[PDB]
Amino acid sequence: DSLRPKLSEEQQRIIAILLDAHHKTYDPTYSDFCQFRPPVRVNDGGGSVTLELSQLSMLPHLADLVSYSIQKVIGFAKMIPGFRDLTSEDQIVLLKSSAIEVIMLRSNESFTMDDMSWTCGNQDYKYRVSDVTKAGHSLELIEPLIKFQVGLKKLNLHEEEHVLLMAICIVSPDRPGVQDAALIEAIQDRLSNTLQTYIRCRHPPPGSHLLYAKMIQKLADLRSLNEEHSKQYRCLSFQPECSMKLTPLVLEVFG
Ligand SMILES: C=C1/C(=C\C=C2/CCC[C@@]3(C)[C@H]2CC[C@@H]3[C@]2(C)C[C@@H](CC(C)(C)O)CO2)C[C@@H](O)[C@H](C)[C@@H]1O
Repeated sequence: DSLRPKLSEEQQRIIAILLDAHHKTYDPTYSDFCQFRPPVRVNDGGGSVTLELSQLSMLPHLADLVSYSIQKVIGFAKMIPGFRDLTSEDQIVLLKSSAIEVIMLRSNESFTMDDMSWTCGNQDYKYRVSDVTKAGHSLELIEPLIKFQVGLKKLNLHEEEHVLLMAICIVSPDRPGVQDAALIEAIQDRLSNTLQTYIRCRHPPPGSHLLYAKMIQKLADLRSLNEEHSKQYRCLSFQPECSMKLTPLVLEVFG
């Protein structure tokens, strides 16, 4: 019974623009990673919080990785159709509130269920839950983060759906501090309608079944991950000399 309206010329353009934006801001070879401060993995088989906080051995590298990724997300956001129609103030509120969520989403591309790691090259740039531990985070973040990565993998999103989801995540009218919620909602609705239309006319069954609702649930999951990351970052920040292991951009976004 369900009607399948064709994607409009505008919706086709929105998709092409977002794919282009992603291809310009996500290097699938991870070739810049050697420029970051090097990863260091202390011996921590026991998962000692005292040792993890004393050394924060993976923090400089992972902070550089996250900081780089925030820069890329800023570039991607600026190409979202309608984003530049927002005031600078609203653009910045949206970027700061969504950055960690878009990082977790976009990282799904390097995540692999082969061994449950983010595989970004040789051994040095293969990231596991134990690396997150070594950057001062705990199971309350790691467990739901891995569950999220696998759940998102198993949706088998088309790249079109993946880039639309990132855009929808960023252009959210319910973020604290937004001024023009109605304009943000209009931009988001244009994206959401594109996604709903795309799924209904371009995604074959049975993977298409209730797919939009599943994607919306992943956005809710990301809000929870954001809250948990924030709580843990706050405590990480209490570690003397932590700021030198971060970056000015990371300090601003999470502090
Ligand atoms: C960040 C990305 C990539 C991987 C993401 C990972 C692997 C390492 C640990 C990360 C960065 C995780 C996503 C979230 C997770 C995190 C929980 C955030 C960091 C939080 C911080 C220490 C800054 O508070 C520590 O580890 C590689 C690649 O997919 C992209 C460059 C993507 O943007």
